[PDB]
Amino acid sequence: CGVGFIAAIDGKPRRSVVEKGIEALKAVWHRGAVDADGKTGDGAGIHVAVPQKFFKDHVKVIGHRAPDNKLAVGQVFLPRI
Amino acid sequence: CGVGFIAAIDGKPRRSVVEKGIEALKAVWHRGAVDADGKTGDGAGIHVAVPQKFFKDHVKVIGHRAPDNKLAVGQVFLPRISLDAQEACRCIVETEILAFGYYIYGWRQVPINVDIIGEKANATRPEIEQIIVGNNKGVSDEQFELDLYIIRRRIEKAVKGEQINDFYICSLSARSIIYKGMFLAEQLTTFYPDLLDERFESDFAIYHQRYSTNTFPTWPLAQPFRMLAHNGEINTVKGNVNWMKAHETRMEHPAFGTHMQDLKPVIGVGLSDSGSLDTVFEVMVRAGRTAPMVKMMLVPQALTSSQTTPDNHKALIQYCNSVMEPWDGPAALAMTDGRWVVGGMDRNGLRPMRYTITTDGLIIGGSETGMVKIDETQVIEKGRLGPGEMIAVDLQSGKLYRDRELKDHLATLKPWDKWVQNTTHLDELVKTASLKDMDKAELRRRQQAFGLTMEDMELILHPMVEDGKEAIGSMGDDSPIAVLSDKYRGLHHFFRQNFSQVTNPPIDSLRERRVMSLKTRLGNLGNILDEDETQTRLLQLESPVLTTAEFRAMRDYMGDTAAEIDATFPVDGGPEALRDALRRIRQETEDAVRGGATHVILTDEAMGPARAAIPAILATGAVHTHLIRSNLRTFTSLNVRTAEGLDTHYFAVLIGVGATTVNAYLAQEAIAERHRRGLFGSMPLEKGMANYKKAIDDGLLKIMSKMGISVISSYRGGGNFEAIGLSRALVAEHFPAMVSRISGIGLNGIQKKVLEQHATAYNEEVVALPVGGFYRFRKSGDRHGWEGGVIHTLQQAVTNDSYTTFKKYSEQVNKRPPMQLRDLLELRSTKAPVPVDEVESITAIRKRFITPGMSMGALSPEAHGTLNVAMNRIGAKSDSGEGGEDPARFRPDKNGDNWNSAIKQVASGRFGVTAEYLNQCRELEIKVAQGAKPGEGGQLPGFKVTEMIARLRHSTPGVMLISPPPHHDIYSIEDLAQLIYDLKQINPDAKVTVKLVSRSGIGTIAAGVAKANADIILISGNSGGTGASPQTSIKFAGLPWEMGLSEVHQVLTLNRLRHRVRLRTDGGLKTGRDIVIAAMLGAEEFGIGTASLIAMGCIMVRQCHSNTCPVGVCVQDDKLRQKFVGTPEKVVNLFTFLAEEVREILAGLGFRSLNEVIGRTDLLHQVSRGAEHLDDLDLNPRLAQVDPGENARYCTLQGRNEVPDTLDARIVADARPLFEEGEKMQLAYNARNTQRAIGTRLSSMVTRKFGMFGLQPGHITIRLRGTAGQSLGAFAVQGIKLEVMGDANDYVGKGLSGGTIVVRPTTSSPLETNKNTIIGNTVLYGATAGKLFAAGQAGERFAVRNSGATVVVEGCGSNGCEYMTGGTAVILGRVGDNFAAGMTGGMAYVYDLDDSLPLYINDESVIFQRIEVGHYESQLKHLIEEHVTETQSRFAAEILNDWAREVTKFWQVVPKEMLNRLEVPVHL
Ligand SMILES: Cc1cc2nc3c(=O)[nH]c(=O)nc-3n(C[C@H](O)[C@H](O)[C@H](O)COP(=O)(O)O)c2cc1C
Ligand code: F3S
Repeated sequence: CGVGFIAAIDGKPRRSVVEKGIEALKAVWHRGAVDADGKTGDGAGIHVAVPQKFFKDHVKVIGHRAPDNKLAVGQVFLPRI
Repeated sequence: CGVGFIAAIDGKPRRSVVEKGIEALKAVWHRGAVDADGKTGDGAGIHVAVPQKFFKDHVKVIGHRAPDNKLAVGQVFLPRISLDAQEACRCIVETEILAFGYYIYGWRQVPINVDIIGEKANATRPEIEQIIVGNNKGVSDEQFELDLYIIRRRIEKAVKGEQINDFYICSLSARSIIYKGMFLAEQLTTFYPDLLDERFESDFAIYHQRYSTNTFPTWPLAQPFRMLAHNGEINTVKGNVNWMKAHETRMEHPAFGTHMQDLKPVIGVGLSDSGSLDTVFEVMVRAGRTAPMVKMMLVPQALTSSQTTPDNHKALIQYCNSVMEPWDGPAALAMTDGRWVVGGMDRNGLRPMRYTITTDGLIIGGSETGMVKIDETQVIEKGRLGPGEMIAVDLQSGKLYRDRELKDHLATLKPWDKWVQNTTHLDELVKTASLKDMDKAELRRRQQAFGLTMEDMELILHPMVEDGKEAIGSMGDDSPIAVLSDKYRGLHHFFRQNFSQVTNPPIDSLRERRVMSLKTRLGNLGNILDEDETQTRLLQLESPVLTTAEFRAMRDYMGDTAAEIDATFPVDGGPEALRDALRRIRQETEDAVRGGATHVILTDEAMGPARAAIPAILATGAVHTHLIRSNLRTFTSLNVRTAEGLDTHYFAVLIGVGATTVNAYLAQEAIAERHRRGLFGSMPLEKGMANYKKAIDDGLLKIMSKMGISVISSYRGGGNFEAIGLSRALVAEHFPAMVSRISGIGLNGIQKKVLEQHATAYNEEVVALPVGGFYRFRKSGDRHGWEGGVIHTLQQAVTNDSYTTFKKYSEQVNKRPPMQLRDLLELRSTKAPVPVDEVESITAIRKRFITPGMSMGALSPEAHGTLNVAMNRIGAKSDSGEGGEDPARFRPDKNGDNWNSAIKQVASGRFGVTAEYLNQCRELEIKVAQGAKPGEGGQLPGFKVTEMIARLRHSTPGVMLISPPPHHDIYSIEDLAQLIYDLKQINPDAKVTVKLVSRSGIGTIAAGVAKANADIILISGNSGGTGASPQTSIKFAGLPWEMGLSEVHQVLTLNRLRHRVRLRTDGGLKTGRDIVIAAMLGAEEFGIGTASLIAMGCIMVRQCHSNTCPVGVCVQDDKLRQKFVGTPEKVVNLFTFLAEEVREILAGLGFRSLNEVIGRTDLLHQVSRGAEHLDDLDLNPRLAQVDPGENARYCTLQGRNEVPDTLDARIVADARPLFEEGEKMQLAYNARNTQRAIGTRLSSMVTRKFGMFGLQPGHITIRLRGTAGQSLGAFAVQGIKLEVMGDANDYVGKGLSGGTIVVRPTTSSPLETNKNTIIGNTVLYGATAGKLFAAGQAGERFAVRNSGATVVVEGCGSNGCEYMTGGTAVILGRVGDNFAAGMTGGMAYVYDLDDSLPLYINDESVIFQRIEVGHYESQLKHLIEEHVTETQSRFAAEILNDWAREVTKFWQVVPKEMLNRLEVPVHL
């Protein structure tokens, strides 16, 4: 249980912000309820900006020519059974 | 799986009815799917009347005073995981019931016992509660029932308004109650203990035990429903749902009133077909009609133009067909109103039903006969339910109506001869109208505009007008898929035809043409809940295809009431001419239909040098879906005129989209143009057009029957096709509900391609059409897979054993541009390479490949033996084919080359099945469908069958043999499980593998056949070869094997079953890279297929269907066979090189064994051509990987699966002296319907010990008391005798070989011998030799596919002796309909009594005459004498004593082929 946020005052993206976010999420195990199964949890989440370089590399490997302006990514949860 | 119903004729409620119902439900577990857990079931349910006394005592002990009128009880399933949602549901139902005035008495929690629930079911078990309502308004019962129905619909709508999940009102009424659940059938009375009180009395009881097609349960999907209990499935469910959405807009009846406007969405969502059928049934019943009327309206009888049905019945059937489209499919319906109880069958009568009348005024019916216990001294009469028949019980008056009595009762309500008299058939209208044009330049120009070839056009257009038969191909297709092409391809090259494999059977067309109709109607739509002579005033056409003169006749009949819309777009427009063209045509047709035009006509005569014609498919699709989504379709009809339609598939896809009458105006013009130049000989234009129309109609009927539909009106607009190569958005907007698992070209691609084609057409002065390279190879374009240089290089590399040449070959193969999906998949590993000696050995990989079966009737015995010897030597498993095999190959030769086959096939014809043949094998095979033709089966021309084949299949020489398409013993998955049981019984060592065909929706069938104890699934592609098959089924049927393989793998690892069976693919396998990709996708074994053929002498001449192969692999002549040049070492070298290339690839990847790669998808990637600009085929639906779990992706337990034991073991444990001395033996037992396949194992034992004809007849004999089970005495080798006292179930005598079966009613029973059904359906399916003596009637398709057996039966059913080939069948009494349909050889006798036989028998290839020669008289005399000596039947003795008088009544049925081949002259 808890929230948290990390921001760059100047405004230049970097790996340190995401790394510190993961590090912070790695140390909130004592507030939340403890399960004896050692597997189940309550649900967690992280929220960051879109790494355009990764997706541009992906679509380039697919075959398309990466467009010069910003891309968009949409995450969906569909049925599985 | 099974239905059943008990009812009391007098109408007095009692407890014995529920007692018998539960006693019946205790005895069904031997049919349904068993689970290794033991607590999980598929689904069970019971339906009884309401115990008023129980609920009255309940409300009394609660504190209220009981009323005098009836008391309604309603059962509900509420959510369980939550509690607040329960409160919302309670307040919803309460605020909706109290809105009418009825006073609530209270709720009640149903006491249950959860412990007998499995694990997967207890996870999703909802709360079960009951509500008690009283009728304090003092209203009649009918208003009470109608008000409760309205309440239920309103409650369902309201709770759907809040999106609450898992809320289901099982049944809310005051006449009946329903107890259904996901438990087994044996624990029902221990799940709901309320059913054990002596107060639950009723007068009727229905029960159902369903069969699952997956593992996950869902309680609201349990049978029975509120008014129905269906057994089987329904083919035409989509078309019927669409037509119901069409009828929804103009249906009214004063019985409901204002609340009518509330009941618009009559068919919900998420229900199976049975649920939709049930809700429409209930709607049509509540309006006022009785139960038999609506049953006749929903699934009518086949209207045949014969003299069997009276005239009033014919008018009634015509009215029923006119008011509403049918619901075709296998159905054994048992429905109940509050007053009637009806039990009936579907049109074809696939799934059986049998009933029994007691002396206690009690009727008991169901699927099997030995369900409930009844002493033999109380039965009065036993019967059955044939095609379309029914049986009714009237509970108010309390009477029993059989088929004809109920039909006469129904034919006396309204003047049915005065209503349908007001229709007209557009035949005389044409005769009196027609009695009252283009040059070659524009003809060639407008043919080139659509890209028609010239030779490949006359390759298929000429054989229609010349004879009246569609073209016949000779080899599987290798052309690229539609989207992967580069030239022009019409839309009809994209839509692939559907078909049914296992769930339901196809319908044979060349033998059952009397049940399939083609009438089309113009002006029948309207209010369905009304009943007046105004609805039946319409036009009735005999076929949806229309010529030119007939189209003009229909038009100037309609005159001004119609409208005309052009179907062209300006070529000079921008990149969005097609889009706004479609928008314009939709707006115009909507405005026109609003204006009052009741007939829309689509035409493209406006094509010229500046306007391009839209492909008709998209146009009619958009218009039809628009009229549907605007509530207008029931107003008008849709008519199309095309300038492209040439083949049957085009008309098929055009009608399936939703048009009513298709018109082809350019094809007839071209036929006339070719006629006026004198190419037909002396045939006038009239005979030519007649032959053309006949061929088109027959092709359409074949396309319809390919999936099991008997009526065209239920196929229009159903859209039974899959679009491979189209964008999901387009096919979802401008088309009905269809699937496209991968994307494809949209509006841009089609526009660009058609514009380029039009530019090529009208910019240049054309002279002649291109020669075309679609079917046969050419040099213009459309590159194929097999080319000359490729074949030459492969033959060189195999005959020289040079690995470098073989590598050059493989490089030449995998160099061509992308032609199949697997070309677009590039495989990339991540780890480091491994030296090549480190991967597994070569033998361990060569033992994985197999050679698929190819019928002996197709290829010469030389090549067959060559393949056998090669596969046996290399250490792999070969195949046999559908032609059986020659016995002389069942012994190892002197050189050490075993000429045997490692896998035997059980085709649909049983052309070589035998007890001596089923045990000389390793793993059996069941053929459901082949890759080339899904619903036709192997076809052999007339002259290919020499005397060798005629002795292998016992068939008559020089007669065309076509295998019956549907497996006459597989009408549902249950029968397939039963057949697998028999095949595992007869061979105690072999496995059983099913052969499937890749298509959409194969996942559920895969789950089913995995549950059905199968061991190896064989997914086949669409590019598989053939021996002889039509071109239409080759070109546009099936799907690539990769799609189906991945789909089966995912759906099979999702239900936690992949670790139990092996997956094996084939179809278009040439290199090693394809083998590696198939192994990555989920395969474990591989079938090489046709490659070996070309490495053995095949050079792709494509003339196998003519008996003139140059090299001589497919020929049954002496000369051409002598040119065979195949060598057994070639195949060995080929397999060795394949294995070596696979080794090289695997060592390059960085892996050590195929067992480390199966089921991996992180090794593939998609690459496509961006410069081609086609909409990128998103193959992510395929590469998707399911989580493995704890079981390995490829793992497979050792040894075959396990199967329960029958009585046979307890027989051989007793007959131990027989297997050591060979002594005569006689045993006795009691037989229950739980036992299955009595005697197959003992037959296997006596076969392995003595063969087939080693023992004298009657060596070991068994007597049975009671009712045997399915397949009594299957494959009884000569030496076994079985005598049963009682009744047999069905499939009796299947595969009999030399044995002897005898059935006789017990001496205590007072039944009459020749007025009762004693054996079920499809008796003696595929027998070979032996005898069968019965005393009683028989079921449908009696003695089908018989060759050599002798049978004597008192009566028969419909379609008796269908496709018989040899033997003798004596029948005493009435025969069914269509008797002796497709008979080839043998001889039959029939004891007629009223000369009514000519009105029943089919006189295509048989003739009926009288007996004149003393020889046949003596033969029949001896047969009947032996029969009466065997079964002690009094009726046969009464016949024999009056021999001199009764000899003249007998008719003799003789084929038209033995007129000159018989040793005895049949005619004086
Ligand atoms: C000439 C020929 C005859 C065939 N006969 C049969 C047959 O009788 N039964 C069957 O199940 N499959 C038959 N097949 C199909 C093969 O068993 C196999 O499924 C198919 O050829 C594999 O696809 P492929 O063309 O890429 O080799 C035949 C194929 C050919 C080419
Ligand atoms: S095309 Fe067919 S007829 Fe023989 S030579 Fe090849 S298998």
